[PDB]
Amino acid sequence: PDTVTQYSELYHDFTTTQVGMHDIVRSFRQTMDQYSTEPGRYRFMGTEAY
Amino acid sequence: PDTVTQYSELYHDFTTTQVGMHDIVRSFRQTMDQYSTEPGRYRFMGTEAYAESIDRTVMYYGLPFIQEADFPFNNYLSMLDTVSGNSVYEVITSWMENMP
Repeated sequence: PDTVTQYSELYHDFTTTQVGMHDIVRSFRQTMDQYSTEPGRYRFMGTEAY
Repeated sequence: PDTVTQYSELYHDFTTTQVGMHDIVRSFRQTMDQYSTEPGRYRFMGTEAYAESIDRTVMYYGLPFIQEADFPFNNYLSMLDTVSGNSVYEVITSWMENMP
């Protein structure tokens, strides 16, 4: 374990895509829904997960 | 590892509370919402999740904009084998402070 320093040497089960992460993104969508009630002024939300 | 046979000898990070489990419970709530549109005939949904921390039990209440169980069932007074003034205060206040 003293030589494990590259990011590709671990399985990242505890640092990416945890329980409750999708609910934070859904609360962002509800924040932007208050500015989307006007027709023609819908607010777009896209996520980048590579 | 040939002697690891009791369930309490492992941390169960890959077999309990995975990503997507709360969405299955939310789809059950949407199935019962088609039978709840009549007034006075609302359909109740409760979940039983025991041997659990208090911050994971209150996730079954849901979000202010997503519907889930009406309450998760609370068994923390059933787990008291000896009773006291401090231990009853600890059960009552932890539920009232942690639930939304």
